[PDB]
Amino acid sequence: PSEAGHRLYVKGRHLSYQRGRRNTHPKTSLIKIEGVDDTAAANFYLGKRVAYVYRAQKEVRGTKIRVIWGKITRPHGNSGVVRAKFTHPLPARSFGASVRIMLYPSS
Amino acid sequence: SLQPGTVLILLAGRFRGKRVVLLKCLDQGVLLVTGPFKINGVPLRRVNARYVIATSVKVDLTGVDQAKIDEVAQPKYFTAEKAKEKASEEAFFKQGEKPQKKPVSSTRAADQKAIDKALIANIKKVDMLASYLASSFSLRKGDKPHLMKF
Amino acid sequence: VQKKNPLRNKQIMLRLNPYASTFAKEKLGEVKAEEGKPPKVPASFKELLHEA
Amino acid sequence: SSFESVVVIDGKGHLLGRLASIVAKQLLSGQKIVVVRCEALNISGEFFRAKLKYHAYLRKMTRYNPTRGGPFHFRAPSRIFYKAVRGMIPHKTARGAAALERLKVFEGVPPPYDKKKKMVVPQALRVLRLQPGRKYCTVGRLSHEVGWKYQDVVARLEERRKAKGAAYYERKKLAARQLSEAKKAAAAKVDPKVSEALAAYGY
Amino acid sequence: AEINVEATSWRRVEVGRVLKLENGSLAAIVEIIDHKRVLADGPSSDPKLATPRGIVPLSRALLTPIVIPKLPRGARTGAVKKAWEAYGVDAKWKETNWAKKQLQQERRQSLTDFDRFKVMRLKKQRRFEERKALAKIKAAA
Amino acid sequence: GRLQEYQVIGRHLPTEANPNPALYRMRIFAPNEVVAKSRFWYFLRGLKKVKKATGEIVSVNVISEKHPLKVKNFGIWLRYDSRSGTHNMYKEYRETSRVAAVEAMYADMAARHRARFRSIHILKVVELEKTEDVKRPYIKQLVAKNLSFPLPHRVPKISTKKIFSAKRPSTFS
RNA sequence: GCAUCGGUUCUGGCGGGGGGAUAAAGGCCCAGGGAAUGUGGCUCCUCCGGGAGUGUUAUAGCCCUGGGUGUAAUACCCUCG
RNA sequence: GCCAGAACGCGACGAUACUACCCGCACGUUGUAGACGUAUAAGAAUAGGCUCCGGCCUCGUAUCCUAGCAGGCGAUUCCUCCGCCGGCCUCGAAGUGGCCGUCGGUAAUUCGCGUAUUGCAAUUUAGACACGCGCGGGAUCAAAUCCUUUGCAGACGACUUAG
Ligand SMILES: [K+]
Ligand SMILES: [K+]
Ligand SMILES: [K+]
Ligand SMILES: [K+]
Ligand SMILES: [K+]
Ligand SMILES: [K+]
Ligand SMILES: [Mg+2]
Ligand SMILES: [Mg+2]
Ligand SMILES: [Mg+2]
Ligand SMILES: [Mg+2]
Repeated sequence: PSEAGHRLYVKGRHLSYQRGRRNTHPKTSLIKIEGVDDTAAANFYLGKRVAYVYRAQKEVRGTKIRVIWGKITRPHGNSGVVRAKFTHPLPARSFGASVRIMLYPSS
Repeated sequence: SLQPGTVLILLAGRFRGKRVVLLKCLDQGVLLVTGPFKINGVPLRRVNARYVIATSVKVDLTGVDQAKIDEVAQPKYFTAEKAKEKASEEAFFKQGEKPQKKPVSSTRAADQKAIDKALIANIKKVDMLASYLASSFSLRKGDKPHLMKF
Repeated sequence: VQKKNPLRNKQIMLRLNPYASTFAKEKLGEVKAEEGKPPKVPASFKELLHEA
Repeated sequence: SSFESVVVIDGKGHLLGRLASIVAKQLLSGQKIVVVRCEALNISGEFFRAKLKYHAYLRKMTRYNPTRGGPFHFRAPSRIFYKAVRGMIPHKTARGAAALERLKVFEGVPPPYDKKKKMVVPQALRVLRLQPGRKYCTVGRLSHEVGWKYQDVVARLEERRKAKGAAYYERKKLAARQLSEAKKAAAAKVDPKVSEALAAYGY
Repeated sequence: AEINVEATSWRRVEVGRVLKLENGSLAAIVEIIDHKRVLADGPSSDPKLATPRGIVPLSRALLTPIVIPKLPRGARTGAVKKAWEAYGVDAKWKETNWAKKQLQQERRQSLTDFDRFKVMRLKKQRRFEERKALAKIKAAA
Repeated sequence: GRLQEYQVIGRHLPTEANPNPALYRMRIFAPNEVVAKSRFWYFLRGLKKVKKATGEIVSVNVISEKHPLKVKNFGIWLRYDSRSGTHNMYKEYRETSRVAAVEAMYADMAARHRARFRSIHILKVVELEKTEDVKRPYIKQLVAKNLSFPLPHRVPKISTKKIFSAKRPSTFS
């Protein structure tokens, strides 16, 4: 019975902040989206919502899981990387962790 | 692409992943849809057009009266009894025990059958369409939403 | 209290230049050239061009 | 691009430096890598030039005490490859240390990683990068001549595992021959119209 | 005297060879410029297979197995078009495996969500018959 | 699309002792007309006693190739400066236009003799009408009869973003 | 969270107008002139696939010079939405 | 060959009291540089190869799997696919796979009942390893240091011995 999964988002990875060679700006992050490899493909995802979910120690209001919400703003480079802004900047220990790219604001 | 009779994919909420049928467009981005309730268990309810993907399949609406849809689309159809139906949950369970289902009102139960009677008949005339509306949508590997036709 | 840009806001353009509406309506930016069969280069302009 | 649980790379025929830079970037992104057959890697240029390079490396050592601080010269083919990767990573940071924890390197193909799929990095393949007529060497030969002791043990073990693979390949060929026969017998049996609908869809 | 040689056998660039370009178009070689560039044109009636007259870099082309016989060197568009249709280049190109692969790829990319559901169900019905036949032959060993 | 050939006609300013001065014409290869005129005064300063402050430009026109679809052989005469002394050369090219021939020449001189654009004078560009006028052996092999050749060891074109292939690529395309 | 607007900015697509050899080419048609990395024929050498002569369109074709369709199309530069 | 032996490198073996050990079950008072279909085993050449021997190769742009209350309860219907156990073989590079049997589940076809109210979105609290706790069953009854002593040893510790 129903040997299928339940996935409605696209996978992504947190790479780093916006930076120069020796200066870094945490207010913006760079995200790699799986499967997109050029600027034209990345134009589809402008404006979507991004979620970063993780675990904590204690329960607050019925759970031990927390979220930080954000959105995609503009492309980056020539190879499909994009920029994003979150409500709070990401913790920077998560360089290499995974995020969820929604489809909420559609067409 | 939002015209009555088109098949929609729901992206969020309780019924995420379900395929429903669009009936009418409301004022400020809201939509009116139905399952139908006897095919996938989704009743008449409102959704926001942002959280929806519109496919390229249309179903016929020759049998629906188009006259009862209008009072379903009235402003206070879904509210104006919510403030009293929500007292049941607090009256027990969270304070006492033994939860029980909230009853469905007679008018909302009756309106569901009236609208969906002719709609199901039209659906049955296209093969595999009934089963398609019964199942749910999900992403496998190698699926790229920026290339998928829908 | 706030400067607004004509070429983006049409109401501001009409405030400063009342002839703007007529210019658009009569399509003064798409006027065609006068009729007439044109002559050809006089066979020595071409000789000098490829001379060397 | 694709996200995997682990990628296993067959090291035969890859250029040492180019494979090293691609592997380093994957680790910093958050991908786990395993490299096998490190003795079959390649280096461009004649062998004599590679030997002179290592000898210059060997001459460097701490003067006042050779047991601390000094460059420690590892000889195995997998440790030569590991050194190249570590130079392209900020290994003195906590982030850099975590990245190196996602890599494994081996000589030969140890039993965990046979019976498994081995990929290839075409941006670093020798037959696709080097102009025909130029010269190259193998890391396995360089390691043998600077003090690596287990060249023949690995050579004998590799022969055994290839002999087992020949038996496995024999069974795999039989299965394909039967499956093709089953599809032929079942095709003209039943499907009156499913065949044409699938053909129109491209399947 | 017995001689047994096993080596490669490539397709040659020559006057009359038909090339395939990046965007599925076709062209015929009329003149050789260098070891890297060629003058070519394709006068085809099908708008998806026709290309203008010009120079093509060989790094962006593939050699098809079709060669027009006795195409004069440096022939103009009128002469090429006559020889193109007399030989039947369009019909010959449709029978190659390269064309069929392209057609199959086009069909799969044009599938809608409803089509994807139906192709899954149709494959299962064919798969059911496959498993029954495979079990029978394997049981008989 | 880097260079075009222009026609430039110039004149000394008319004076009372010489109304109606003589007219001079030159053919200039340049990326645009702003540097076409600057190049004109440079060459005329070296031949006649005229300047830009004592003259004027009469006409500028673009010369287009008459048959940019026919394969031709060209010959070029030039004069250039090395790190010590100046020399004359004669080279040959095979393409479909005069502009294409000059662009190939500029790249060729930079590669083989390290000569910059600022140290080259073009003397003459001539299309060789007869196949007997070909002198350089690297052109003669291209005008041979019944030419044909294969292309061995061709590397297939693979997208950069696709790392981790699952098969060994071939080179027999 | 959504809808309708204001300020700034990044990025896609579509409809017209003008210029130059009133683009240069090019297809089709008319008239004249040439040759070779010489098509068909004719001759000789090998039957062992072919090669070598001869000469100007034939059973392929190519290059120059004028003219018509033609105020043809397209590229490039500028410009109104 | 010869000297040292990583005090955060590894292997084999002996005896293991204190519920320290083994098995089964049920929980979370917990941790993890970061599950969400975490699915894919020939070797070799690249100026050559694969094969069912008919043919085939730019291209993983592939193949497998994928519907049902986060996936119910019945029927029609089918002999496919999956899993826990047990028995035989097999596996040594850092030890794995195959065959058989019982049992449990199972849309390839076609239906009948149930789904609402989470109120127009808010992580889809779902995986795998570790650790802790509580039961119910089994198995087991050990050593080291101080102390006295030796001089093949020694600044003191340590070391070779005996009780
Ligand atoms: K139902
Ligand atoms: K715009
Ligand atoms: K014009
Ligand atoms: K014409
Ligand atoms: K002849
Ligand atoms: K059901
Ligand atoms: Mg705005
Ligand atoms: Mg004209
Ligand atoms: Mg025109
Ligand atoms: Mg030790």
